[PDB]
Amino acid sequence: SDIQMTQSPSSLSASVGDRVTITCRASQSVSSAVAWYQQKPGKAPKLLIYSASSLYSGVPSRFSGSRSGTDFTLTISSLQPEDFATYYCQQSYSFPSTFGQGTKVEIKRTVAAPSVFIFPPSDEQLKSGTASVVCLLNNFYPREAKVQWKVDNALQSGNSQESVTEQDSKDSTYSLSSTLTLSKADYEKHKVYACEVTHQGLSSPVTKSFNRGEC
Amino acid sequence: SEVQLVESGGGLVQPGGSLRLSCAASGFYISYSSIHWVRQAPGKGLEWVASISPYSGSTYYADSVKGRFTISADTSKNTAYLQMNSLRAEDTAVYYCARQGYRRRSGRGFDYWGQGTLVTVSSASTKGPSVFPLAPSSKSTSGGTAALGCLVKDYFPEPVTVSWNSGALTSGVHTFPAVLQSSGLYSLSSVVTVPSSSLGTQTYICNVNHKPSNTKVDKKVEPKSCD
RNA sequence: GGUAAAACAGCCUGUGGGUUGAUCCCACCCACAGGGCCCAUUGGGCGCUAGCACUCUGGUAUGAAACACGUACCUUUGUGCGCCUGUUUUACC
Repeated sequence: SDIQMTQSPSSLSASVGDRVTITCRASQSVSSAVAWYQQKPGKAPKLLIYSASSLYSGVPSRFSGSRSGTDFTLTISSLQPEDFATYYCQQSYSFPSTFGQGTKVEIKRTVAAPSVFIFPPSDEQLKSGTASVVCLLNNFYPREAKVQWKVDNALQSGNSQESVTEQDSKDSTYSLSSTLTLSKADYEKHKVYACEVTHQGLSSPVTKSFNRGEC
Repeated sequence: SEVQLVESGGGLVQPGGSLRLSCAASGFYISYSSIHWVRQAPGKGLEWVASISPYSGSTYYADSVKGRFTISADTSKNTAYLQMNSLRAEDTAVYYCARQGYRRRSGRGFDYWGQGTLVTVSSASTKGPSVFPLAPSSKSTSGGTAALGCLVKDYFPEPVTVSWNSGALTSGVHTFPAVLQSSGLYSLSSVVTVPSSSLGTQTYICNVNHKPSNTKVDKKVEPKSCD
């Protein structure tokens, strides 16, 4: 039976200088054969801690690991800006090896409302038979945000996709794009295209809209 | 650093197809080490795949790849391999080679990792993107700030790169993670916020490069002529 | 009374009954009833700070080494040897 490594929390928001503790709980004995890694977006993981509590050569002393039975902790005594990253535990007591699901440590900051922009499909795209309508939520915090598409005041569902940037290195905000996809024939059936945005920094939802074909 | 691992052999493969990945070591000899493969699906966590032990050649596999993948190592070529058969969409991932370090120095920790190589398992065919403008408007402003961009639609496989004004424009640029569409093709947007007063005099060009299809597109993004 | 040798019983604790001696009376047996500790558990084992050898089960440390190989160990299973107590014998004093 494969050894499970249950890692918690899945995400942490902390201010620079805060202490954070990340926990990984094994489902069977793994002795002390537990390693911790740091990974930044687009980069390979880096070893931090081996054998549950030993600091890997060259790793700063603010990182530490501890074992209590089958529960393992990684502690960062005082976060520095370069420490915001994803962290993974790993058991290598027996095969098959198991990584924990990861903890993403992100920077806490004050609330910032998104700036919202809506883009009609280009005339060029329309000639080919598809309409992509794009809604941009720029530089907001925290990450949690709700985008709703309305077409002549009818709520859309299932025909949009969104994605979110990684937290900005300068201002610690997020940005989000949502794309609504329609056929050209369906697009031409309606006039008002609206993106309605709910966010903690907005006392009431903001709607940006355009009339199909207006300047 | 002198110690390096370099994965190669990734790319597109059809469901049910085969690929062999290579892991070339430099600055150390793999014959004194265990070598491991670890993979990461887009936006997901690390998943251990397979390993091979020194001096015995013993091999170990994750249940998720048992019977389909074979790990091996060539002492003379100082290279490890992952033969992958019967691939499925869910095997799409960046595949890393990793050195398990020396027992006395770092226990069983994996002390060196390659940069990884992307494997995409899909029935879709390679295709360069269509690039459409996201035009600014004066009626669409956040104060004196306007937004514009490029929609990079219907390309396959990952990745694409976007720059603005050939890398001269970096401030305020957000290039979003791609989404996989139901068609099996990817799409992403890249935007930038600029002063509204600049829109008449300042030119904006997004430079889109899709290496898998040898496609490069430069798209000028302008206010609509009526604006 | 003692000495020596080959045996037999002993995880721990009851409750009956038998054995075989007149009664008695322990030892053995039998049944029953429980209560622990361990193991590799449709079940099996446990007299032992008196332990040893080999063998297995599962482990540790180490050699650039999780397995395999070498080295030094621990543990468990089984077997043999040793040991303690109790009882019965045989040789001898």
